[PDB]
Amino acid sequence: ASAWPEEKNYHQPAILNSSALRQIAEGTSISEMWQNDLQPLLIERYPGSPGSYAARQHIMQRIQRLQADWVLEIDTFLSQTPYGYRSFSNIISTLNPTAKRHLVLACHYDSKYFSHWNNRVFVGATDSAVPCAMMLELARALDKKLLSLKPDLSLQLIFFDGEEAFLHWSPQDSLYGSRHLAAKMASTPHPPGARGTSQLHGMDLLVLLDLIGAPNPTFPNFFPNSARWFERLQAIEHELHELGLLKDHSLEGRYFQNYSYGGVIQDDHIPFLRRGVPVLHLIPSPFPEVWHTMDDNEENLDESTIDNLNKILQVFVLEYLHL
Ligand SMILES: CCCOc1ccc([C@H]2CNC(=O)N2c2ccc3nc[nH]c3c2)cc1
Ligand SMILES: [Zn+2]
Repeated sequence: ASAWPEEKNYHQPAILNSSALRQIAEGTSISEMWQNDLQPLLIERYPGSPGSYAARQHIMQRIQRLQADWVLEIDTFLSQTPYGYRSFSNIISTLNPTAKRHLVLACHYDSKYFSHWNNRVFVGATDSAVPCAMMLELARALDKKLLSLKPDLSLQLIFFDGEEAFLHWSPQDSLYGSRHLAAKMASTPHPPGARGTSQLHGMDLLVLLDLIGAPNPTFPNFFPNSARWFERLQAIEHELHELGLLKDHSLEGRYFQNYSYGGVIQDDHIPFLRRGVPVLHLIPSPFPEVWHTMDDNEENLDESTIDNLNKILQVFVLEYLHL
């Protein structure tokens, strides 16, 4: 008779009021993040290397520094890769982890393995230090409000290893992080003791971010069972714009677009979604014109965009959590 799983089909947004946003637009400050959240991620960081680890620590410190009561839990494993077994580790960052329901956020901190062509390295700027670093200034910004969390539903933050693939994408050499977890998180009952429900059973919603940081992104509305949460993201945008809180932004050149399209882009939402969770996959289509090049660097980013895309995702969740 598990009622409380049923609670994400229908759950509505706590829509904020005119000058509620007008703070959130000033609670969030991009540069800090860009100096402090971001640039310590812009190093090679494929798995088994030191740039992993280093990426792993800098993420956690910036989830420990916070007043909110995060519990950071690690998921280390070994998993045959085309270079033989190796050691992976998802980050997790749940508020209130016996809370039955979690809005989830997500994004692979690893980064593809690219030969130092022309002596140059691949750091993953759009792909995806921006999502991770987007997923820190949330926390920080919403520190002040998340502290009130100490409708059984909070937040949680994940960070994936080996989304990418060492050599050639495939179902045995891609999304190593997700695949392993989404496994587990279907086997780890939840809350602790629940005899017919698994943590997934509480995963309200998998907002995935990925390939973020370049101008003029284009986010399709991939799914029918998460439109109403896609739409939510357009709306917020619509008016934020018409109030004056965005930066180099035009109605025509909006980000989300309620134009469903061709088809699927498989990413780390998948193993969960191939198990029956709502995703809110936030992946532009077209990708950036740099996607997997030694030009995915920091320059080829756009401040004004992520700043704008920063504001939207913090608002969305607030409304969501009802805070
Ligand atoms: C303009 C760039 C378009 O190129 C594409 C790149 C990736 C994909 C998707 C679609 N199916 C996949 O498996 N893709 C893929 C490949 C590698 C990735 N690394 C991170 N995300 C990836 C997605 C499609 C077009
Ligand atoms: Zn990639």
